[PDB]
Amino acid sequence: PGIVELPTLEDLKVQEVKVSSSVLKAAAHHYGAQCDKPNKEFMLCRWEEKDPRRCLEEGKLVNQCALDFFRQIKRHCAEPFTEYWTCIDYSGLQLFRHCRKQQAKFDECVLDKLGWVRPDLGELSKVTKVKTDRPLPENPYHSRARPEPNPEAEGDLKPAKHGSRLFFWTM
Amino acid sequence: MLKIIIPTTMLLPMTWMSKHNMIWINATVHSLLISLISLSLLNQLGENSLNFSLTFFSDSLSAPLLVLTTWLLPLMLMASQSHLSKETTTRKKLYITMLILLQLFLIMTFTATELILFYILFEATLVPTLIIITRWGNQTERLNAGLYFLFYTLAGSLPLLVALVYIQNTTGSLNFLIIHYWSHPLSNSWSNIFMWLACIMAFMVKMPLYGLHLWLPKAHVEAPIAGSMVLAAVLLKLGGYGMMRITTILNPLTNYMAYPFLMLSMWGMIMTSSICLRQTDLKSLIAYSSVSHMALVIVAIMIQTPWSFMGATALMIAHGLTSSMLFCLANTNYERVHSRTMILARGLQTLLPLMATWWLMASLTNLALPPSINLIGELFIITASFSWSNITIILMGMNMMITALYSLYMLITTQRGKYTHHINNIKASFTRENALMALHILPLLLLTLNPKMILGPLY
Repeated sequence: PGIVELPTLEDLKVQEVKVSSSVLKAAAHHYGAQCDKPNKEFMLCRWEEKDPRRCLEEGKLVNQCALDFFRQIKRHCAEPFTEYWTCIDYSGLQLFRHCRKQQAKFDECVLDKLGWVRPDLGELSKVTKVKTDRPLPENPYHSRARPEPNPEAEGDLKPAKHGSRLFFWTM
Repeated sequence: MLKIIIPTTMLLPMTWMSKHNMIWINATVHSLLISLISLSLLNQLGENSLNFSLTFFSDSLSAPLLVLTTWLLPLMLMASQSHLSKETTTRKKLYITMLILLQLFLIMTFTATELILFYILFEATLVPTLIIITRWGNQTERLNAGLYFLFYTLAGSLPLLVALVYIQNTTGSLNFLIIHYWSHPLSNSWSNIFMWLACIMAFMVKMPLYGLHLWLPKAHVEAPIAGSMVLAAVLLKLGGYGMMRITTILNPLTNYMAYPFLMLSMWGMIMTSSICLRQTDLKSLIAYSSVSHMALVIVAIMIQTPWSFMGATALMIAHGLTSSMLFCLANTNYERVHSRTMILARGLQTLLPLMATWWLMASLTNLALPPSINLIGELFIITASFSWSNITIILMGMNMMITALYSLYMLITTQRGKYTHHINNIKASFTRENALMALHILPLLLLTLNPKMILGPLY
């Protein structure tokens, strides 16, 4: 019994970034490097509040920053990125292994056109510290008041009054 | 009571290690000193029961019965080595051990303070008696005797146990002193009726009441003599003693349900007495006479009158002595004839004049010749019943009449006649049995002289 509150359709009307999974995979490392702040803030909100109905604005801002990143890569390094993501898309598993020359062209293009460097191995998987300004959810699980603990057992022990007190056994 | 318990317990090693010849002498003499020590226990305060400890206490009801058991213990020892002479020393020592364990259990029973402990030892008397009846028995239905006796006792014993534990949960304690001082009136609830039935029927089984009395004509008749006398003399008194203890918390309900059982005894004491008249075996006749006397004691108990209680206690003591003596005499004659039909050997008054006497006052005390304690115990109950209801007297008046008939009938048909010519094994009276009937008879008249001791706690 209650209300399943749901934000109206207007709040979740994001611009809906539209690139295929192969295109996303091609720009994975550079996007993670130069877009880490919105992703990290949004995910910390998601993990702390534990309520996607609450951190929708961070979901907006992450999409805004992703679209800005893709607009920059469109404006500066369109051709190498296009060839690289097409060559990634050809593979069934989308492995970076086969596509290394196009990766080199894309990397040098973004390095000398947008000042970017790909993260080294394992750099993109380190736990980061975010400087979010939202408060800490006091009751993320919405837990009710806990039952009071049972009365604690304490006190000095003396011999049982009149022994066992079990039938004729006096002692 | 450990001045009587500890020596009784330590009596076991003496017999269990005594030599092949000294077991009988040692057991007899040391049991005699035990009886002497228990003779002290006749020291009774005016109204306060002698509370030796928390678990042991005695009053004017338990002490006479305890003295009876302790004085009795040498008597089985003296009556047994005749039919126990041809046995292995270890087997004889165990027979003695069964007797000592029986006496010990009876002492703890009579001196018990909590009703549960009383129940424990009261029923625990079954096992040594069972061994005595079964293994050392000589007749056929001894194996059937043990089954009948055990099952009849237990069928009442277990509901008593349930009632006692329920009382412990409800009242608070099974201690006699508490349940008497903190006694509360009993409501006429049917659950309370069943509780009364559970608390009553075990003792009435061991009373016995008429109808469910079949374990005695099939148990006392078959047991070895020692077992027979320890059964009739004291084990019958267990139910009466327990009832006297338990009617404190069984009022005022008793009267309303006193009607069925009372007359069941009152009428029953007639039939048993009539059954005594048309008997064929001595031991069965004595057993049925015991049933009738114990039924009179039942009536005394359910009247719940002071006079009834005093007459009851006197009748228990006197009947124990008389029944033990009569069984011993029957064993003497039977062993001399190796049969038990009371027609095979008649007219032995001439042959055995002292047996003729012993039978004469055994019958006289059984017939309740005044002023013997038997007669006064009977008459007190008769007066109490007459106060309760007049008509009782005629039934009472019938009883000794029929009793008197058989009380002399066997004496007429076993010694007061002509000897049987073809039998010749009747030898001179071994002074063992004559002395044994002496130790049976003289305490009877001694207590007749001063019946204020066996008069019970109401005196």
